[PDB]
Amino acid sequence: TTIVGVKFNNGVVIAADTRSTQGPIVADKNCAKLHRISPKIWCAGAGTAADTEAVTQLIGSNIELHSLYTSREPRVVSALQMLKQHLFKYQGHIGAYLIVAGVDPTGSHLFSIHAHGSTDVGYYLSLGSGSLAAMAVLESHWKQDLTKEEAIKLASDAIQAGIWNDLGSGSNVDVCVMEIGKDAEYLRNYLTPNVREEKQKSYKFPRGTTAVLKESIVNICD
Amino acid sequence: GYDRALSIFSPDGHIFQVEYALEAVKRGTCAVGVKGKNCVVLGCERRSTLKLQDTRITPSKVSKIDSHVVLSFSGLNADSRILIEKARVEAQSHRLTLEDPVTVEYLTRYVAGVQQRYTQSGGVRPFGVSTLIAGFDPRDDEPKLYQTEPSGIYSSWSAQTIGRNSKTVREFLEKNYDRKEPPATVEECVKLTVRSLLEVVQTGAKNIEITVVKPDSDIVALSSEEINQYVTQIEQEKQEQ
Amino acid sequence: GSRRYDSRTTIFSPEGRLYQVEYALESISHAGTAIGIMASDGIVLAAERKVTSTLLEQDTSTEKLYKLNDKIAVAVAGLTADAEILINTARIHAQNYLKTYNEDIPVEILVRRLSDIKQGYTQHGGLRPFGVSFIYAGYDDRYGYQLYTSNPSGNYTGWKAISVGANTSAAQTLLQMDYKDDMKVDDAIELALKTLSKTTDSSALTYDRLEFATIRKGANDGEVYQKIFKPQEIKDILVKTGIT
Amino acid sequence: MTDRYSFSLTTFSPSGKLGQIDYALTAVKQGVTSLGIKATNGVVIATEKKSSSPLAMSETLSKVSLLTPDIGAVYSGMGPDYRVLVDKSRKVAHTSYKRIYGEYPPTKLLVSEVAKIMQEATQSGGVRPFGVSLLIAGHDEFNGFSLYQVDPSGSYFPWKATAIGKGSVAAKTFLEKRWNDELELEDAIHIALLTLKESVEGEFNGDTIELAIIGDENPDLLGYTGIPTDKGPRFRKLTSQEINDRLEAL
Amino acid sequence: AGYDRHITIFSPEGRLYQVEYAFKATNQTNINSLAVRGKDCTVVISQKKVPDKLLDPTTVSYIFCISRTIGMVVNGPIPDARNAALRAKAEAAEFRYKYGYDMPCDVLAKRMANLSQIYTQRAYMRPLGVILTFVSVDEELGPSIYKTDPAGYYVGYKATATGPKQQEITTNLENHFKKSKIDHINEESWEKVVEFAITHMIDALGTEFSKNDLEVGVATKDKFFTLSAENIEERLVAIAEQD
Amino acid sequence: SDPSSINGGIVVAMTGKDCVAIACDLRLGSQSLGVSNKFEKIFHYGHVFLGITGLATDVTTLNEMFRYKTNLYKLKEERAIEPETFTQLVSSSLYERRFGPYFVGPVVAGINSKSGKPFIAGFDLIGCIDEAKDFIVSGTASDQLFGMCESLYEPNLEPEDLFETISQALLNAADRDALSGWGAVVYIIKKDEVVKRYLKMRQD
Amino acid sequence: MDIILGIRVQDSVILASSKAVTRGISVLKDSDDKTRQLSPHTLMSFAGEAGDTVQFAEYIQANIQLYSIREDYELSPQAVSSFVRQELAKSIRSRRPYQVNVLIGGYDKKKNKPELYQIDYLGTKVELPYGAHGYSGFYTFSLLDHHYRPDMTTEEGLDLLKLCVQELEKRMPMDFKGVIVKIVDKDGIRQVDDFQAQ
Amino acid sequence: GTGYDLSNSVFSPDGRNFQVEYAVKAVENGTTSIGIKCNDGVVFAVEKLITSKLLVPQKNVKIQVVDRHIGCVYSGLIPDGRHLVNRGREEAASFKKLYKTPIPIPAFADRLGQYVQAHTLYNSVRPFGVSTIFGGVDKNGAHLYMLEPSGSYWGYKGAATGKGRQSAKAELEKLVDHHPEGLSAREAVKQAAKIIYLAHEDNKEKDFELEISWCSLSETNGLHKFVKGDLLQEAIDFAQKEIN
Repeated sequence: TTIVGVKFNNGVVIAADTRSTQGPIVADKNCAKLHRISPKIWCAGAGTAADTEAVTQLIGSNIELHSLYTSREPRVVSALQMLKQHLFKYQGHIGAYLIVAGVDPTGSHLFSIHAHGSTDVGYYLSLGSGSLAAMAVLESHWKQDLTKEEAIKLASDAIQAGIWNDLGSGSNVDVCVMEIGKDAEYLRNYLTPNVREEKQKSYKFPRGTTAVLKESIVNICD
Repeated sequence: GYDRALSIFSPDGHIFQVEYALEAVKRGTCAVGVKGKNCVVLGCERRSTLKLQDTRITPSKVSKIDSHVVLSFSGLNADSRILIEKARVEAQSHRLTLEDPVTVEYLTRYVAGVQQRYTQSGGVRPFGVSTLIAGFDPRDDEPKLYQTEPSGIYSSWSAQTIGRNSKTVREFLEKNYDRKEPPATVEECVKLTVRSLLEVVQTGAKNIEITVVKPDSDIVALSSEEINQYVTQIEQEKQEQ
Repeated sequence: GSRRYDSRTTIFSPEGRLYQVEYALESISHAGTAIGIMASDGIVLAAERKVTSTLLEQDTSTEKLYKLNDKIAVAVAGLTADAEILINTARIHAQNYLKTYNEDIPVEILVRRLSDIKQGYTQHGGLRPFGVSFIYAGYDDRYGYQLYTSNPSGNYTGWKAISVGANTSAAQTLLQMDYKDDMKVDDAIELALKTLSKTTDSSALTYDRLEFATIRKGANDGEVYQKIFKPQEIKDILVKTGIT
Repeated sequence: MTDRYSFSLTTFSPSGKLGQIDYALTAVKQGVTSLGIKATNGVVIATEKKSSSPLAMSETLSKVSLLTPDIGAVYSGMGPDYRVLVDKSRKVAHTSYKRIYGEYPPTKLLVSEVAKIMQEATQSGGVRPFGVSLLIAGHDEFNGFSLYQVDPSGSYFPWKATAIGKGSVAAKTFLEKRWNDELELEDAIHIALLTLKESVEGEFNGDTIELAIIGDENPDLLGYTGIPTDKGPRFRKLTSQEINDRLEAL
Repeated sequence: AGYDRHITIFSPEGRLYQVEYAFKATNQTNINSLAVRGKDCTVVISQKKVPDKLLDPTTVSYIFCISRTIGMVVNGPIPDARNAALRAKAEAAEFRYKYGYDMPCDVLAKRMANLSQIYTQRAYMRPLGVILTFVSVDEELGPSIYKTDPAGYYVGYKATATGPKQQEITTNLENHFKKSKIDHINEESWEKVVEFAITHMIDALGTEFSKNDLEVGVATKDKFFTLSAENIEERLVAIAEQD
Repeated sequence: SDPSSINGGIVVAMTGKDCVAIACDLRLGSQSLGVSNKFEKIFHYGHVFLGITGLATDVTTLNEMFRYKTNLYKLKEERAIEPETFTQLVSSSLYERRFGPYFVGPVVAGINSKSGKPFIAGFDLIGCIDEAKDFIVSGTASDQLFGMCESLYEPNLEPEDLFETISQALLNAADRDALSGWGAVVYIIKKDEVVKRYLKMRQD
Repeated sequence: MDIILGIRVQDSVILASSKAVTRGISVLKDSDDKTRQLSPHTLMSFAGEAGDTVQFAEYIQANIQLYSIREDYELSPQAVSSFVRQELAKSIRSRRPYQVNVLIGGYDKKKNKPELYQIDYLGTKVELPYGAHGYSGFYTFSLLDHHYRPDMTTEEGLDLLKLCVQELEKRMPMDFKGVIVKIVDKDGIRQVDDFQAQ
Repeated sequence: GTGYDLSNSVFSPDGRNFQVEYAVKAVENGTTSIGIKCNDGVVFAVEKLITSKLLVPQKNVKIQVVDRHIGCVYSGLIPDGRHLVNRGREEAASFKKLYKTPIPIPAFADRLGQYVQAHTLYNSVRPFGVSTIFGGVDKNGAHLYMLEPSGSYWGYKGAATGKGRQSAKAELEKLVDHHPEGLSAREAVKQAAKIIYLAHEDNKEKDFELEISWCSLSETNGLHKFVKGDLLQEAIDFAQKEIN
C-alpha cells in the first residue's frame, strides 16, 4: 500500500493505489482507500483497511454532526484531534494509519497519524508500504509552492513508484484534490497503467460440461 | 430508582395497599380448591363478564408451576403471571440446585416472601392476587393445599376458596367438607367442589373450570361435560328434595 | 420534598384498583375502533383510521395495524407512539426467540411477553402505563390461528373475534351476535366491515378511514400469509361489502 | 440532588387524558404557525422567522434545520425544545442508522425514531413533554418524498401537506382548498407563500420567513466532486432573495 | 395539581412558571447591561454597583472571561453567574481540547442553552434565573452577540442590552441602528465603541456613570478582556468632550 | 488453530450478465475429519444472499444475527434490504466485534432490486469491505479460487455460462483444498428468480 | 476422551455413551451416565470438560423444562439444538468456556420424526443420521458410511452400533468400560440395558 | 399559588428560593462573627458564646482552617459549615494535589460557591444554614470572603456575619474610613476585638468568649493562625478598655 498527500499552494491533494491485498494475494485489484471525512475533508488509510474505513466512517459522522452541531464547516484539526483522541485510547490496537487532509475555513491542511495517536504535519506526506518510494519521489521533487498540476504530477508519480517498486502498491491511481476555493474532486482510477492484457485464450465453457446432482429454484418473496 | 414506599403502617398500623390488594382479590373472580383424601381439586369460575373468547388459547385460571405442583389464585391476572413466573423458575432452580422438585410448601413459603417482600419493599406496590397452591410432594401423594395472599401469608387448608363470595361458598364448604372424611374419591371431591361452585358461579358449566392434582405429577383439568355431569348430578340431588 | 409531586401511579384504590390502568382503559375507549376475527381459515384485521383528513396521507400511514412478525401482526388501540415501543420490542423479542430457537414464537409467549411488560409499569416504578391495548393476531403451529388481546393492565385473552376502541360493546354485541365459529375470513371481513360500518361513529365507513389486514394461509401456501390491504384494496373490498 | 422524580410526571386523567401533552398541544398550538407541503417533484416546508427584536439577528435562529441531506425539520413551539431534539435526531440518525447502515434513514424511521424520544419524555419521570410538534419532510430512494407530523404525544403520521402552529387551522383549511396531488413544488412553494402570508401578521419577506424544500440532489452542495453515486443533498434552505424573488411571484 | 407552578411541567396553558419566575431573578440583581458589535470588535457595558465599602469592588463583576476570545456578562444571581461561567469555561477548553480550536461564541451559547433546555425539561433540576450574554470576535463571524435565557432560548444580536431598563436601551439602539441601518458600530476603535455605548448607555439610562459605576468588557480579535476604571474613566474623559 | 481453518470449506460469488452466482462447498469438517457433506455455507435474506466461510458456529451464529436484524430492518423498512445497505450492516456487525471478532470470510451478493443491478461484495473477518465487479472468493481455498476465477472469469457471463464457469472454478478449486469438498451448491440468481443447483464432485 | 455415540435411524434415535469415568490414573465409575434427558422425546448426550460437561448439561436441562412447563409444551429438538448452540456460542466466548461436545437425540412429534443433532463446544450444530465426538467417529463413520441406511430399524443399528463399538473396543486405546444405549423415538426415551452382549 | 418556599429548588412567583432565604434566617441567628483583611493579610474574629461554666474554655473552637493558609469562620449551624469546611479542605487538597500549590483564596472561594449553590438546585437538598467568612493570604496578597447560602460571596475589605453584624459593619465601615491606608494585623487584631464586644452588645445578655485568628503574609508568613495569649489578651483589654 502506498498513500500520499501533498499540500500545494492553494491546497492539498492526496493519492493512493487501488491495490488491496491479503498477504501475498491481491485482495482487491481495484479498491478505494480514499474516503471523505467531510466534503472538503478527505482521508485515506493504511494498516487495517477495515479499521481505516471503520474509524473514518465514525469520525466524519461525528464531524458532520459536530459540523451541523456547530453549523460551521468542519476543521481538519477536530478530526485530527478525534482520531488520536480516539486512537490513542486504543493504544494503537486499532492499527489504522492515516494521511488526513482537507481544506476548511481555516485553510488547507495535511496531516499524518499513526495507530497510537502520533500525528504529524507537513507539506507532503506519504504512508503505506511504498511510501518510502513515494517519500523518495517526495524528497526529490517536492518543492515549496506547488501548483495543482505540480501537486497532481508529483503525487502522481510517487504513487507509481510504490505501484512499480512496491509489491503492496499497484493497480490504479486514486486522486482526491482538495482545493481551498473549490469543491474537492475525487479522481477514481485517475491513472491505470496496470491494465491487464487480454487473456491469451477464452476459457468459457460449453454448457453441460458440469455434472449437476440436483437443481431447484430458490423462492425470493413470500 | 423509584424507591417510594407505598406500603406503610397506617396511623392505626395498617397497610391499606395490602388491604386494598385484598379487594382486587375479592374483586378477583372466586377461586377454590379442596383436597380429597388422596387428591386435590381446583375449581375456578371463568370470568363470565365476557364470552365468545377462545378459551383454548386463553389461559386457565389454574396453572402448573411444576409437574407435581400447581397454583390457582384470585386477583389480577397480571400480578399472577409474575408470581406464576418466578415460582416456575424457583422449582426448576430447586430441581437443579437441590436435585429435586420443591415441596409444595417450599415454593409456597418462597412465593409468600415475594409478596411479603413487596410489602416492605419500596417503590413497588404489592400484588393484588391471593393464591391457592396445590401439589403432592416428591415421593408423597399427600394433598398439600396452601393459601397465600398479597400480605405474603400462607397456610394449609383442609379446603379453601378465594376471590369474590369465597366466604359464602366457604360456609358451604366449612359445613359441607369434613376433616374426618376427606372426599376421598376425586369425583366426590370434585362433586363437593362443583356443589360449592354453583353456590357462587350462578349456573354455568363453561363458567366453571376444574383441575385435579393426583400423586406423582398426575394433574388433570376437567371438561365442562365432566363438569356438567357433576352439575347435572348435583342439581338432581338438590331437586330430589 | 419530592413526595409532593408523585402522582403515585401504582398505588391501589381503596377498592384495590389502579386508576391509571382505569384511565388508560378510558383513553382506549377514546381510541379508534379496531376489530379482529379469527376465521376458520385465517384471521381478519380491520381498524378505523381515526381523526382523518384530506391532506392526511393514507398510504404510508399506519396508525393502528402493525406487523410484529410474518406470523404475528397486531392492531393497536391506544397511543400510536406507545405501541410502537412495544411493537419494536416484541419484534426483537420474537426475533430473539427466533434467533434463539430458529423458530417462530407461539403468539401468547410474545403476547404474555408484552403482557407483563405492561404489568411492569403496573406494579412498580411510579411510571404511567401505556394508554394502549392490542389486538394480537397470530398463526402458530400449535393452535394455528390465534387471536389475542391485551390491556394496559397486561391481562390478556384469546378470541374467536374481538373489537377494541370505541363502540366495543356495540361491536361486541354485533360481533357476539353475527359471528359463527366456521366463518371464512372473507365473511368475517365483511362481518367486521358490517360491524365497522355500523359501529362506525362517523357517517360512512370508508377505506381512507380504515386500516385493514388479514392473516391467511393462502391457497398456494404452507406459508401462512399476512396481508395488509392497500387503501384501494380496502376501498375495493369496501365495495365488495356492498357498502361501496 | 439525585433526582428523586423517577415517577411519570404526566398521568392519565380520570377522563383518561394526559394534560401535559394536552397542554403541550396547547403550547404547540400557541407555536408560530408553520407549514409543510408534499408536492409531486418534492416537498416544501415553511414558517415565519420570528423576531422578538430587530437588534436580534434572525438568521442566527433557524427554525428549519436539515437532519439529513434529504431530510430537514421544522416545528411550532418553544425554540429550545426544537433545538435539542434536532441534535438527537441528527445524532441518532448517524448512530442508530448511518453508523449502522452508512447512510441517512428513510424519512419514516428517523421520524419514528424521533417520536420515540418525545414519547419517552411523556412517560419517564423527571421530564416533561416537549413544547413543540414537528413537520418533517424527507425524500428517500424507495418512499421518495414524504412529509410527517410528530406530536408531543410522540404520534406521527404522513401528510399530503399540512401546517402546525396557530393559523395552521386556517392554513390547513386553505391548504385543503389549494392542495392537489399534481402540484409541483414551485406552485406548492408559491402556495405556501400564499398560505403562510395569511398566518403572517407583521412583515412578510424572506427575512421574516423561513423556507426550505426537499428537492432534487444538489451536487454543488455536495461540497466535492468525483463521486457519481452521490449527487448531493435533496434538502436545501431558501434565500430571502429566492423567497423575496418568489414573493414578487406572489 | 397546582404543583405545576412549583415544578417544570406545562401549565394548563402549556407554560413553565418556574422558568418565568427564573426570568424574575434575572433583573433581580437590577443591573442594566448592554452589548454591541463594533466594527471589528464587540463591547459590553454594564452597571458596576457597589453597595458597601466593606466589599471589594474589584471582586464585583458580572462580566466573565470564558475563553481567551470569549467573555460573557451575566444578568441574574451572582451564584448562577459564578456557576454558569465555570460550566462555559469547562466547555471551551474541552471543545478546544476535543475540536482543536476554540469554541466559536454561538456554539457555547447553543451548548449552554441546551443545559437550560435540560433544566427546562428536567424537574429536579431547577433552571438558573440568569440570562447569559455571549460575545467575542469570532474569527469567522468577527464581532458576534449571543444571549441565552433560562428557557434555553437564545439568538444572535446586532446589539443587545439587558437589565430593568433594557427595554429603553433596546429602543435607543434600535432607533440609533435604524438610524444607522447597520448592524454594528462603524467605529473601528472599541474605545469609541465603548464611549459610544456608554453614551447610549448614559443616554437610554438618562444616567451618568463614574468609573466605579460601570462594568465594562472588550471583545477583540482572538482576545476578550475587561477595561480598568482608568480605561473606563479614560472613555469617561472623551465622552465628556464629545458630550 | 486458525478458527477459519478448523472448519475449512469455501465460498465464492461472481457477477454474471445481469445476474450473480454464489457458491460454496457442502463439506463441513473438523480438521482432516470431514463431518457434514450436508452443511450449507450460504444463506439468503429476501433477495439478498449471504455465503460465509470461517469458523462455522460464527457463521451459524452470525447467520441468525443478520436474519435476526434483517427482519427488524425489513419490518421497520416494510421492505427487504438491499445488499449495499446490508453490506454496511455486516461490516458494522463485524467491526463491532473489532477486538471480539468472529472468524468468518463472509461474502455478500445480490441483485439490487431498485437499480436492477447485480451486486457482489466480500469481507475480511472484521468487516473490511472488498467490493469487486467480477467475483468474490472466501475460504481456505481462496488461493485456488483466484487461480480459477481470475483466469476463468470474464465479464457478464450468461447465468449458465456463469454457472458452468463458476462451477468448474469451484469444483476444480475444491479438489485442490483438503478442507473443501463433499458436493457443491450454487444459487444462480437473477433479478426475478434464483436457481439452486447441486454439483457432483469428488467426495474424498 | 470419553465416547458419545448417536444414530438417527428411520423412526428413532439411538444414543450410546461410554460408561467409563477417569480422573488421571484411576477409573472411578464404569457405570456412569454421560447423558441427560431434556424432555420425554429429547435426550442429550455429552462429553467434554469434567465439571462443565455435567454443569452445562443439567443446566440446560432445567432450562427447557422451565420453558416447557412455562408453555406446558415439549419442544422440537431443532429448537433445543438451536437453543443449546446459542449457549455454547456465548460460553465459547465466555470467560471460562464450557468444553462440552453433545449429541442431542430427539424425536419430533410434530414431524413424527427422530432428530439427531451434533454440536461441538465451539457451538457448531448439525443434524445427522449419526455422529460422534473426538476420536469416536474416527473409526466408526466408515462403518456408518458403509452400512447405514436411513430406513434401518431400531434393532439394526444396535448391531451396527456394536460392530462400531467393537471397532472402538478394538481400536481405541482407552477402555471405555462399556456403553449405555438409550433410544429416542415416538415414545421418547428408553435405555437399552443389554448391549455389550447383544 | 402558595407554598413555593415549601420546596428548595422551586422558584417563588417572584423567582426566589425562600428556603435559602429561610436558611438566611438562622444565619443572622448564627453567632455574630467578623473578618478583616489587614494590609498584608486577613484576620478572623468570632465571639464564642459561653453557655455555661461546664463549657471548657478555649476547647470548642469555631474558626476552622483550610489547608494551612486559609482560615474560615461562619455564623450559622456549626455542623453545616464544618461539613462544608471539610469539603473545602478536600478541595484545596485535590487542588494542591493537582496544582502542587496551595490554592488561591479566590480559587478556593469559587469552588465552594458552586457547592453551596448546588444546594439551591434541588428541592431535596437542604440549603446551608451558615455563611462563612473565610480567606487567607495567597499568591497575591490575601483575600477576605464571606459566602452566603445563596451561593454568593464577595471580596470584602471587611466582613461580618451573625447577629451583631450591624454594630460590626458599622465599625468596619469606620476603620475603612479610619484606615483607607490599610491596617496592621495587630490593629486588625485589636479593632476586631472591640468590634466583637460591640457586636456582642446585641447578645450582651450572656457572657461569651472571644476567638480570633488571622493570616498574615508578614506575621504568619501567609499561614493562617489563631490570635493567642498576650497579643490575644492585648486586643481584649485594648478593646475592654476602649469598650469603656
